[PDB]
Amino acid sequence: NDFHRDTWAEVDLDAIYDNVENLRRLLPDDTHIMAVVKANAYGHGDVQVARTALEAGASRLAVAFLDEALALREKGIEAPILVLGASRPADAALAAQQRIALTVFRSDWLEEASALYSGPFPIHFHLKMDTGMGRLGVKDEEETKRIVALIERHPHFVLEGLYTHFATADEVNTDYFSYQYTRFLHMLEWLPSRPPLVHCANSAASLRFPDRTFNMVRFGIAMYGLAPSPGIKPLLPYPLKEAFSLHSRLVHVKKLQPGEKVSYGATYTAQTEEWIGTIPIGYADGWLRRLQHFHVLVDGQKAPIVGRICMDQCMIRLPGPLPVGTKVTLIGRQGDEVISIDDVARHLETINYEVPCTISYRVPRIFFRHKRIMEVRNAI
Amino acid sequence: NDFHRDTWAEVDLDAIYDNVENLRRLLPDDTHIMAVVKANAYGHGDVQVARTALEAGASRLAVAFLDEALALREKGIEAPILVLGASRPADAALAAQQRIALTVFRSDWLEEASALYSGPFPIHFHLKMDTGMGRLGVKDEEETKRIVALIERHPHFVLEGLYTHFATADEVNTDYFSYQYTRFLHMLEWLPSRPPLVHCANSAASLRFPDRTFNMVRFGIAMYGLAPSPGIKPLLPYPLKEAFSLHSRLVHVKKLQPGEKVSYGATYTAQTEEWIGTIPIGYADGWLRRLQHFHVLVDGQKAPIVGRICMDQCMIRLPGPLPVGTKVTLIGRQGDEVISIDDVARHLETINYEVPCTISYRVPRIFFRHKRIMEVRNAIGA
Repeated sequence: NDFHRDTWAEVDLDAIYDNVENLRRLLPDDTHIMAVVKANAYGHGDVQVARTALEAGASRLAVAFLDEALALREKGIEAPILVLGASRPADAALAAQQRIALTVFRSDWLEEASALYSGPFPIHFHLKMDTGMGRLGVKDEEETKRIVALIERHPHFVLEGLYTHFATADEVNTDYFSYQYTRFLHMLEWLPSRPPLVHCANSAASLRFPDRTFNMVRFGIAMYGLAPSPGIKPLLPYPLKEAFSLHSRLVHVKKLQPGEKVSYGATYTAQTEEWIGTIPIGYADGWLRRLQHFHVLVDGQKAPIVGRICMDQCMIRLPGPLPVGTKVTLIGRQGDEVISIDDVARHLETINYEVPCTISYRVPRIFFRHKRIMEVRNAI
Repeated sequence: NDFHRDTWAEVDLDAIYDNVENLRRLLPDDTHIMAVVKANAYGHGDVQVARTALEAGASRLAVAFLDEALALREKGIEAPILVLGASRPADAALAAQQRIALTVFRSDWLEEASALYSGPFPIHFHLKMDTGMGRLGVKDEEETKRIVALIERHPHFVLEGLYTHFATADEVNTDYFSYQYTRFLHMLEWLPSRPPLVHCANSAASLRFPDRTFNMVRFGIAMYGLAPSPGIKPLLPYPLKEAFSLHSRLVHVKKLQPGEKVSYGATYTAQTEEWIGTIPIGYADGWLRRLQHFHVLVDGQKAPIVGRICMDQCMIRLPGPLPVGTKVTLIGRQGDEVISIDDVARHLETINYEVPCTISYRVPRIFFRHKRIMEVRNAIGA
């Protein structure tokens, strides 16, 4: 595809391939990698990342809810897909026909799915167990047994796996982590027979403790080259390559005189003879209003966003009079300088996870693999 | 169309018809309404709002950049569309074939476009004037006259319009509004002749000074029923009807015992026996992490979000054991209680404009017209 505005994101699939193949090296031959590709693969592109990760050593994929999995299937992915979240009992027949595995955590769910679905496809279920996260999961013994029993009893229901999720695996202090690991090991005994896929680890516990991950790792944020926390960074076994960058170009350049105002509410006043540039990105692109005092890169230099950020545009104070068409990097490298996603997150007072997720549908993704432009994805 | 997670946004298109029709009543009949549906009609659905607005009295449409205008053509809109922002000179040809008017503000763009285009279709240009916003637009007489000449010389370039935009039209104090209006009046005398469409007003300027709008208004945020700012809410001529609401359903319910922790970084700890509900909506849905100390409505009552927000789900403290499948309203009414976009905006410390825009592609839109469902639009749909 192609696009008709000079704002785009670039996704480096070679960086995603290396982050996966290095864990494939660091893990046991027995142990599968489930690449987590929810939320349009954290804002990087679901198909493009799912494909790259399966080439690199992942055998399975994971999504957040059923529409994200049906979308991967429609685009030609035929690899296994687990929905990590919840679904409707009434949609278990769709999941089955499309070979999507479902998370289960409540007995009344199954009771209901059983009435509604008679066959002929099998449906593979993963039992989530709540250890100390408080989000989804079974917590008591007789609720586990009732699920196992409702699955055992139905001809087309299969328990392929079971799992938990750690609240504090990114935290230096492993004390809630070892409470959750112990609680899990104990809950695994409520089950007759240990199922074929037992998994517990997100990117953090799988790069910190790769042996105490059983036979499947779910690998998320670190695939994208982003650390789980600041605290976990000098504890990780290999370097992560960063996959996402964001670029734009100057579309107007003007010399402002003193006392001249810029943007909504006229909250910026020019004090000297300043060159101001307009770039075609704003908050509907996910470049949120709170980035008003932040530095982008223009011609190797940091340059401040001056005045309020608009829906589709914002302004920067230029080093001097640059030509229209000059590339501005908002996330990425411009020679000598770098802005990382971690930098953007610092200013928005979030975690890195939130940032590529918020760069919207409006922003094209240009994909690079084997150091060459592979593909353009423009959503509108 | 269909969706398979119990999180959806509803857009009431009757509200959008009323907000636009009320403006057609308010404005002089010789003054046209340009409805601006940029950013997927401010997160509400571009072609659905565009079709409704053109029914209530709008005649033109405005968008931010060319892909948004071309996407409206593909979905069957034949009305005039103006691209308010910048475009590539190379694309002048496509814009002209698809009858999209363009904003122009620099002569080097036109120098470059004369060279790449030579009919047969006309390209309608709207010259942008910077009178005090500092974004796009001419600021000089030599450059205004150069653009006009380069337009006059090519047989296929047409100046259909002329505009400016206000930085503080939504402030109670009109002092900067007045400098900018007076500066537009002076800047208009730099042109040999007046083109057919002179426009300046946004929602705030047109709701406040209907008589000072010349012959076209560019109506945005007030179409969706959101006030331009809270300062001018008492100054507004007719009531505005909010079109957007956001909803979810409980997918998990459980009681905690005293001392158990909830979510990432295990921030929250229950202190009595409490019922915790999980909803399938998180920050990749635009329900951003900073809303962690906010609340949602469950069964007519306010209930807090408990712990950190996750990518695709968050937890809330419930009043007691509620059923799984209970509707939760994040933005909208439940009984006597209401949560508005201005509430969310205040907690997020932003303007209301930024909130529907950030509710992402992931969240389905269900459209209502004549109090019944008209269509579902799931962007990651089949």
